[PDB]
Amino acid sequence: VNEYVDARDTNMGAWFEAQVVRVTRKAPSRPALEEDVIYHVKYDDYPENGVVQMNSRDVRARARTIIKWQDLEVGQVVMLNYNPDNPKERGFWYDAEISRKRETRTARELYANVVLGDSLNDCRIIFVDEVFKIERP
Amino acid sequence: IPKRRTARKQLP
Repeated sequence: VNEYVDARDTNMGAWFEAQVVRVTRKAPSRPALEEDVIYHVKYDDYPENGVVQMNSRDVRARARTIIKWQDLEVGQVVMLNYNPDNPKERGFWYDAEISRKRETRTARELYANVVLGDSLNDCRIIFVDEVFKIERP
Repeated sequence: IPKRRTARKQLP
């Protein structure tokens, strides 16, 4: 019945849970711009940052579907958790492309190219059971 | 959807 979205902070490149407050019309600032729509979003866990003005590219339906480990393939673009400054700890949700997958009786390792804005190639993903499917169209 | 587990953003 709702109406739930993810908002991408433009400087970290990560996606955060958010809600849409207003939709306004951005009149072109220059002739080489078209009249586009602005989405006014607020972050669910950061209401101190007030409202942010974003475009449709940085707002999308909220991630709901987890891709099981057995169903992860090399080359898929997914939303996973990663911490660039502490790769062994919990981090933020970035879009990434799975680059390497390995499984043994003991270990389950996954490497992906993490998009942050720049790109990070072959990041060792810790949370291989919390890989989300990106919702489209 | 159930809330995701995410770290907290830090200041400079």
